[PDB]
Amino acid sequence: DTAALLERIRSDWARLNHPSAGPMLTLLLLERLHAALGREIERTYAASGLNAAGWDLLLTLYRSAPPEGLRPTELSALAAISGPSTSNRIVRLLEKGLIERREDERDRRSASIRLTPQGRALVTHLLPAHLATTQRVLAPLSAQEQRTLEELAGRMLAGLEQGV
Amino acid sequence: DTAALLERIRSDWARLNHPSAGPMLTLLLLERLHAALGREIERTYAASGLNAAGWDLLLTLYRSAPPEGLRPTELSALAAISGPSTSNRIVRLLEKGLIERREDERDRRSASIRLTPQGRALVTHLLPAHLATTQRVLAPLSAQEQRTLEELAGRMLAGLEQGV
Ligand SMILES: O=c1[nH]c(=O)c2[nH]c(=O)[nH]c2[nH]1
Ligand SMILES: O=c1[nH]c(=O)c2[nH]c(=O)[nH]c2[nH]1
Ligand SMILES: [Cl-]
Ligand SMILES: [Cl-]
Repeated sequence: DTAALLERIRSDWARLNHPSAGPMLTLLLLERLHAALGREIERTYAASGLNAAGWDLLLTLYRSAPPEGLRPTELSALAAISGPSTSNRIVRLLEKGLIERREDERDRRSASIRLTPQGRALVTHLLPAHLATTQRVLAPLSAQEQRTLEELAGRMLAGLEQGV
Repeated sequence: DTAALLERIRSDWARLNHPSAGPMLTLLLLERLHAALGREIERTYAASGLNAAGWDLLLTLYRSAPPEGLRPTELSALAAISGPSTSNRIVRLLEKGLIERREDERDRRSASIRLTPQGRALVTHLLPAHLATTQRVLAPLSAQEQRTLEELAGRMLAGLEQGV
């Protein structure tokens, strides 16, 4: 695609006025930014048989798990992606031998999840290209445009993170 | 969730330095912003039996279809969402009687898609609450923070929209 047709869509909206179209354009862009980021990011881990939910989970453990693991609760909390893509992510990666349980359904209610030796090797091997992609993708803004986006994104998510 | 644990994740990353964590935080936020927006937006159309792919398609036609329809090509191009969620969106909404074909596989290669009378009624009825949500969700930034986000988002998507 181009952003050649942003002006088409802006005027399409404008025909709906029998009071500006920036909100609907802004979200359009974000949707599309999201998709685009998706494609760019999956380049790192696709060769390796993972969807994004899988990778995200692994990487959460890598950066944020103490040695005994995270409960899926606090996993949820520290991960990037928590939707319905995350339905079968745990049970999938258990199959793959990338994560393990720690105390199944015995003495302590629900179990805690950590990286297996191969899980860890994977992430470490991908990590550099993952940060590469992460850096590259943001490279078209200057830093501090990067930090200003950081702020604004934060701020909206903030205002959203309270329920009706 | 809170953005209470942004600082946890920032320090988790920082432990990976045996050169800042803003890029990975920024994308984290966007993922999460995306999910959050998703939940907020679906409030308009869920009662009405539509996923987001369905709604997005309908709304594209509503704002951007000429009276004879869009070819799925230029549909793709003007819509917000083009991923694998869009796999069975057309064929679903055809079932539902919300969109129609115009000349099937006769004289002119591929067919063109438009809103049915009920399709249109739906959108018109939802539209106000859809723009409401669109406005509300952005309300925590001032305008011109809204336009600065518009720019930055545009700019990144731009830099991304060229292939390797
Ligand atoms: O992800 C989105 N879905 C939509 O249906 C929509 N509509 C809109 O104006 N912006 C967006 N963004
Ligand atoms: O959507 C994302 N997925 C990730 O796996 C990831 N990793 C990251 O640092 N930011 C993001 N964003
Ligand atoms: Cl739209
Ligand atoms: Cl991450």
